[PDB]
Amino acid sequence: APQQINDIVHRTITPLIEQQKIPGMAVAVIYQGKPYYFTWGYADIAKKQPVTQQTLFELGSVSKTFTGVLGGDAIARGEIKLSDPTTKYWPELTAKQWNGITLLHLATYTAGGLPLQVPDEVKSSSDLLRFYQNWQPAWAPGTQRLYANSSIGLFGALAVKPSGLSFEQAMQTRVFQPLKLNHTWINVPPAEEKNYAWGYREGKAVHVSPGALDAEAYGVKSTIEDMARWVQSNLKPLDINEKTLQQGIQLAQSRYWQTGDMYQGLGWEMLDWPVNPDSIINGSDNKIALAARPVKAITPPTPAVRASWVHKTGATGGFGSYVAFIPEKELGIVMLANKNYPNPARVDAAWQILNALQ
Ligand SMILES: *[B]([O])([O])[C]([N]C(=O)[C]C1=[C][C]=[C]S1)C1=[C]C(/[C]=[C]/C([O])=O)=[C][C]=[C]1
Repeated sequence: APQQINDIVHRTITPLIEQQKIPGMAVAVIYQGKPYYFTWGYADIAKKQPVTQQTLFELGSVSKTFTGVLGGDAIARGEIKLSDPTTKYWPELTAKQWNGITLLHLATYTAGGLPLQVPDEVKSSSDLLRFYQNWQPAWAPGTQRLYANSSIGLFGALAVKPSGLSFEQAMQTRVFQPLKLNHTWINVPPAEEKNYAWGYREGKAVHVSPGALDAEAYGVKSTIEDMARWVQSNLKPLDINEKTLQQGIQLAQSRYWQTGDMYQGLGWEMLDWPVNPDSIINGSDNKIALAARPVKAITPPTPAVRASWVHKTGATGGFGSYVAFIPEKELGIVMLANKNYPNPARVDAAWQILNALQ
């Protein structure tokens, strides 16, 4: 790496790892569209396995960006429309609260207060149907944003229905394979387990548990190298040769709703660049990020704005991840850690690094 990149990264991350007690971390900086990698510490404390460029981390909700792009690709293929009623793809959702709830609302957390988590007791396809049938919206559709796995999770399940493929196969075939994300997995194969970091929660080694709509909302595992490649693909979709995929990436960065100075895309969230660091830093904090907030519709949605800080935080019980990029500066960052540490600390470090290089 250029010594400038080396120095800001180390000067920023070293203190972060110390303060937050992070066992292991990988960082990629995308600078003028070239990746630079950094790693520290342990993928597996017990077995003394270091973090490397090949280590798999749980992305947690950064997975929503893949779901949003896969959904965008389905739109581009003419398979679904964001204006379609939810019931078009799940006619068994007959409870009348679903009248007027579209794929758009599901994708963008504006259905009317779908819950943050799908309950644990929901397992089968029939459990899930009952869950959404019984759900009572707090609000009319398209009025309030409440970040929710059960909202975008369902968008992901329904978006792949016309394709005939499982969500995993659609993702593999239409997103991972075309982008050469060859070490990115919904289900980690046995052959790759050697590279799968442990998460650490209270110093216990943990991996994410199976859950309804897990793949769609929080179930991708990836390497810093693949995640650098994901960032490059989203920074410059016009370099992508697969037409519907290029378009899908563009659709996931359109601005559908605004709350405060934040705009909701499909999985990605966006602010105008230059951003006020306090606005993203404090904004990443969980009970701003996870709070009920009125939304203003963007009618019609603004296509991907190049001068944006585009980002997503993600967590599992044992991992904390963050991705942020600025299309107009060909600049981006990925931070993957096997501890779930506070979001503001993530955005703060990312901001310090990208501002220095911008
Ligand atoms: B995201 O990342 O946003 C998501 N994820 C999930 O769900 C996964 C998991 C499992 C276990 C735990 S997590 C979410 C997250 C949250 C939170 C976080 C913290 O706390 O950190 C919530 C919701 C969703």
